[PDB]
Formats: sequence, C-alpha cells, structure tokens
Amino acid sequence: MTRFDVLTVGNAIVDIISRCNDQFLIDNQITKAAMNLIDAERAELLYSRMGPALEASGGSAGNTAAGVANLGGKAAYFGNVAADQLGDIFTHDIRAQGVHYQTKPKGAFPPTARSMIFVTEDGERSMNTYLGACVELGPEDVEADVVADAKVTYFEGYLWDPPRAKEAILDCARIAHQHGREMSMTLSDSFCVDRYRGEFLDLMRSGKVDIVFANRQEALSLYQTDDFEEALNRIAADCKIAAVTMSENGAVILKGRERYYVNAIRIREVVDTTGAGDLFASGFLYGYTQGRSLEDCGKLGCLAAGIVIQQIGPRPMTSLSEAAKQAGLI
Amino acid sequence: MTRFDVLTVGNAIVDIISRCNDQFLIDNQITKAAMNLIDAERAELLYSRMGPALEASGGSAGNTAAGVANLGGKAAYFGNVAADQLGDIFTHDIRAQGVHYQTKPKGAFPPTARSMIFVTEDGERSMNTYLGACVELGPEDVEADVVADAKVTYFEGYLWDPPRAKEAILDCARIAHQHGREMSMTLSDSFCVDRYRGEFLDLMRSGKVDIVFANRQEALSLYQTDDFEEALNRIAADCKIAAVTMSENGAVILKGRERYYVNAIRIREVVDTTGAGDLFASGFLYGYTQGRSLEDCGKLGCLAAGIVIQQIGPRPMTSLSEAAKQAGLI
Ligand SMILES: Nc1ncnc2c1ncn2[C@@H]1O[C@H](CO)[C@@H](O)[C@H]1O
Ligand SMILES: Nc1ncnc2c1ncn2[C@@H]1O[C@H](CO)[C@@H](O)[C@H]1O
Ligand SMILES: Cc1nc(CC(=O)O)c(C)s1
Ligand SMILES: Cc1nc(CC(=O)O)c(C)s1
Ligand SMILES: Cc1nc(CC(=O)O)c(C)s1
Ligand SMILES: Cc1nc(CC(=O)O)c(C)s1
Ligand SMILES: [K+]
Ligand SMILES: [K+]
Repeated sequence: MTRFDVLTVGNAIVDIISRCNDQFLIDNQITKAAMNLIDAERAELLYSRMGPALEASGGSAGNTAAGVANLGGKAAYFGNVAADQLGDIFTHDIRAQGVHYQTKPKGAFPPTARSMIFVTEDGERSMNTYLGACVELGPEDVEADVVADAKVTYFEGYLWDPPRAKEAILDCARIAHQHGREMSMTLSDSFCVDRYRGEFLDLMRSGKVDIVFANRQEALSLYQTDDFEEALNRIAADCKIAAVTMSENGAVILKGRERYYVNAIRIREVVDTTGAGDLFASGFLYGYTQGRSLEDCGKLGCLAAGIVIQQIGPRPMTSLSEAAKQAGLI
Repeated sequence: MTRFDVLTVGNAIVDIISRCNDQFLIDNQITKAAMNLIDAERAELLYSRMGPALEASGGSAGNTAAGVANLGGKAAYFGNVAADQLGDIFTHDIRAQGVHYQTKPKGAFPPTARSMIFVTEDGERSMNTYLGACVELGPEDVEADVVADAKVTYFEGYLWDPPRAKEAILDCARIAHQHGREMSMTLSDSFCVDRYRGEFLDLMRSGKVDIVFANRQEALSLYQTDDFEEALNRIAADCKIAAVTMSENGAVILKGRERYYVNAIRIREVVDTTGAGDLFASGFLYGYTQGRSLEDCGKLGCLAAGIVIQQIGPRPMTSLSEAAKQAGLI
C-alpha cells in the first residue's frame, strides 16, 4: 500500500479569467497562447485594462493533482501561497477536491500568485502570471514522507522561473528514486523550454526525470527543430517514456521504440483550452498508477483533456470518474 | 442631459459558487432558494464543507448596475467593500463594466462580504451570506451629486439587514425626490420580506419608493397571502409602478389599474438562476430611463433575465446591448 498515487509540484496560482478580442493581445503586447511572466506593476496595469472577470484556482500542477483526485486516484500537492484571501481560496479548492495539500504560507507578502488569462474567440488562452509567493517555494517545502510514499512525483518546467524551486525538485528526485518511485515532468510552455532547454535535457538524460509530457510546440522547441518526426525520435531517446500531445490530432505515447497513437475525443465546442495539457497529464498518470497500458493511459488523458476544454475554468467541474466509466475506459 | 440613468445601492458581495446535491442543503440546514445570513463561524464551517468553487462579483444591486451598463445605459453604484483582495476584485469588476463606483473602503476589517451560493441540479440557487464590510455602509457613503444626477435610484430590500444602510437610503430618497428623480426598490427575498414587511409597506405608501420589483413569492409574503391575484391588486394600490416576475411564467407590470403582461424568453437549459431578478431589474430600468413603454421595459427585463440564467455567474458575460438589438428592443 502506498499513501499516494501522484504527487504534483508547481506554482500555486489563482486564475483571473476574461474573454478578449484579438486586438487586445496586440495592443498590450501579450504573446498569444503562451505563459507571459509579469511583474507587480504590469499586473496592476493589465488588470486595469481587463474586463469583468471570473476567478478559479489554477496552477498547472495544481490542476493535474485535482484531476487525478477527480478520477479517483490519491493525489498530493506542493506549492506555496500567501496568507491572504487568494491563498485561502487556493487552499480550499485543492483540498475540497480531496488532494493532500499541506504547504505552509510564509507570510502575506509577496501575495498569492495570480494569472490573468485572456481567452480569445478561438478558445485559445493567453496567460499573464505574477508569481508572487511562488518565489518562496524551496527545499523546506518538501514533505519527504509524501515523496517517499507517492508512486509518481510530477513537476512543472514552469518551476525553473522562480529561484529556489529547482532545489526542491532535485530533493524530490533523490527521495523518489531512493524509494523506487517514478519522476515526471511537463515541459509546460514552448517559451519556458526556450529558457531552460539545456537544463531540461539534463534532467532527462541524467535520469532525474522518467516520464516527460510535451505538446507539439514544446517538443519542437526542445530540439530547436521544425521537424516533428525528429523531435519524436529525439525525445524517445532522451527519456524512458514520453507523452506528446497534438491538440485536435490526439497524442502519441513513446517508450523506447514503442509508439502508441491515441485520438482526441469528439467535443461539443472549444470554450476555453486552459488546462488541456494539465488534464491530459491527470488522465495519463491516473491510468499509469492504476497499472493500465500506455495506450489506455493516453486514452484517459485525451478524455480528461477533451472534457476540460469544454468549460470555463481549468479544473473539470464534472465527474471525470463517471465520464471514464461512460466512455468504457474504467 | 443627466450624468446617470440608474444608480443602484446594495450589499457589495463576492460570490463563491459551487454545485451541490439536494441532500447537502438538508444536511446543512440551508433554506433552499433563499438568502441565508451567516456569521463568521458559520461561514468557515460551510466553506469547509463546500466543494471546489468559482468566484464572481455579485451583490444584487451590483449585478443590476452592471446589467444597465452592459445594455448601454449610464450606471453608478454605492456599496461598501473592505481593503482586501476580495474588495479589489469587486471594485475591478464593477468599474470594468463601466459603472461609476467610488465608495471607499474604511479598512481591512470586517473583510469584504461573500456569499456561498449552492446551485442544485434544477438550477436553483441557495445563498449563504456573510455581510462583513457591508455592515459599515451608511449616510457617509451617499454621493449626493450622483443621486441628484441619476434618473432612477434603485436599492435592495436586503439593505434592511445591516444597521445603518437604511439611513443612507432615506437620504437618497430625499435627494432624488428633491431633484425630480424616481426611487425604486426590490423586495429581494421572501424571508427578507418576512423580516421587514411593515417597513417596506411604509416605504411604498409614504411615496419614498415609486417603482417596486417583486417576484411571486415576495408579493405573496408582502401581504401574507396565498392568493396571487390579491397580492397583485394590493401591490398596485401600494406603489406607483410594480414590476412582478413569475419566473418561467413571465412578468406583469402594474400601474394604477393598468396591467402589462410579458412572456419569459426561451431557454435551452437553465444553468444557474443566480441574478435572474437582478437582471430583470437591469432591463426594466434601462428601458424606463430610455423612455420606453412599460411593456417594452418588461420585455427588456425578461430578455436580460433569460440570458443570465443560461450561464454560471450572476452578471452576463455576453453583450446585452447586442441581444436587445437582435430582439428589436434596441
Ligand atoms: N508560471 C506558471 N506556472 C505554473 N502554472 C501556471 C503559470 N502561469 C499560468 N499557469 C497556470 O496554467 C494553467 C493552464 O495550464 C492555468 O490554470 C494557470 O494557473
Ligand atoms: N444579503 C445580500 N444582499 C444583497 N445581495 C446578496 C445578499 N446575499 C446574496 N446576494 C447576492 O444576490 C445575487 C443574486 O441575486 C448574488 O450575486 C449574491 O451576491
Ligand atoms: C486581487 C487582484 N489584484 C490584481 C491586480 C494585481 O495583481 O496587481 C489581480 C489580477 S487579482
Ligand atoms: C485542445 C487540446 N490541447 C491540448 C494540449 C496541446 O496539445 O497543446 C490537449 C491535450 S487537447
Ligand atoms: C476567501 C474566503 N474565505 C471563506 C470562508 C469564510 O468566509 O470564513 C470564503 C467563503 S471565501
Ligand atoms: C428563472 C427566473 N426567475 C426570475 C425572478 C423570479 O421570478 O424569481 C426571472 C425574471 S426569470
Ligand atoms: K478550460
Ligand atoms: K446565473
């Protein structure tokens, strides 16, 4: 028996969500479809220009942990919020989903991270993230017992932006592997890959990471190539298992020379793509830790991702376990 | 020319929204479909039992002012938040919709009001409201020039719960009527009517209120009758204009002996009824201040109400002006 199926580690963020037109992004020099880091002054400026908004707990890894719990797995999360109202909201939402979350706030400043997410008419999402209290996440926040007792510890490439989070992750990798567990990461965002390419490849090649999640753009960025076939060949050589999503084209799971192609689910309409990759990882890691085949892991990931893009908010409000049962996956 | 079409005054609240099953309401002794006042301790208890939630700016009059602005009218709002993150969210959302909102927080404590709103499968909403900083609203928060320059000042029956808000409303009524403006109120909630029946009837009969909004339950409660026809006859005798909504069954506008009936719009599915009455008031009051017939005012109210119940959140995220144009209400 192990206490946890999946521990995730990431930047603890509350999302501030609004729809905008295409010109808004141009006028405000926001890179479309990407995670744009911003300082406090820029956060105030952008907020002053944003329309009425909705708030929802976010954070890539936070969403993934929530998704695992939703499917019925046992999940835990490490991430740092402030002792403020946004932090209280973040804390409530992840615990309410049934995720173990015990990271202690350090104070009220910097305040809890928030990301202004602008959703264009095509359903694409452009994020503008003030890291706030996320910059304080470090080795002191590693619950060593939790890492030791988790089948998979999964973390964000996004953690390479704040200063000390990487130290916590290296500690996690040591503990996880000493206890025969698996380490996983997501490449997070293609510009994030542009920033930390070499460090990410070192994590994979040194065996600190066993299972890597990427989308098409991230895989291309990792090898600075426009040849997707090359990117797949190289990523398969650099890590034990790679799961590469291709939006409406589904996904491909790679292990050594093995490839398993999975279709995207049929959807009603793309409301908001926020969380698609996070929830693909939820479905995959849920399947993985339930001993399911790699193809079935991919199928579970595509199911969860397809569900989340049909709602506002990055964490499915409906039952993923019921959806999996209905789709004949569990 | 007048600076404002509609000034609204109410409890400034951020909503915390989650779906629940029918048994949840019974287990927690929450009165279904009603506004349940709660203290700080109960707020903590209920939050600890609530599932993952979404936050959205609320407050009945706040929603109404936002709706007027959305339709293209000129709106202002009085309501008191605290100097905290929820208050900043509230301030941002209403100002971003184009509503004049200049009520200054008095400090951080009590904190900004919030309402835990539980939405059952039928789309009904059951609210659990901690008033917080709303208890500080008083005559000092009346911007006399704004009241003087607003065609209609509209307020919540809900303002009779906090201690000094009624004094602000009596000041508003004096200024509005001295400047030849109209006063309006909503009965808010049938239990609120149970609490303040006599005071509400005195407001109407003394002519401090010119235009009254009610739903069926509130009208029945006002006269402690189960005879809806009696309630209509009585409410028509007690105020200059009464606008009475009957949920899915439309609305009736009363002026003296005149009655103008309106049909409800067509719904695919009722997602969440939160804000329906508020947005009925937005449509009606926008039409009224544009010099439209009482029937057309009712039509605009029903249009706005029908739109808001098809989304999560109490303030329409789509263009009400565009919908009104499409409907030939313009
Ligand atoms: N820098 C970041 N690190 C981790 N997650 C982020 C970052 N910026 C935005 N997000 C989250 O990405 C999610 C979508 O994958 C959103 O819910 C949002 O909170
Ligand atoms: N006591 C109250 N006073 C005014 N508005 C309230 C109260 N409780 C809940 N609400 C608001 O009622 C709205 C729905 O009519 C919600 O957006 C919610 O914020
Ligand atoms: C409470 C909040 N303040 C802001 C503005 C800021 O971060 O400066 C949000 C986007 S949410
Ligand atoms: C529409 C979708 N985008 C993704 C992530 C991606 O490939 O960018 C899914 C898993 S589904
Ligand atoms: C930030 C928040 N705290 C709570 C709990 C409380 O009010 O005590 C909410 C409903 S929202
Ligand atoms: C579902 C609806 N409720 C109302 C208000 C009510 O009658 O309770 C509308 C105008 S539409
Ligand atoms: K989404
Ligand atoms: K609604």
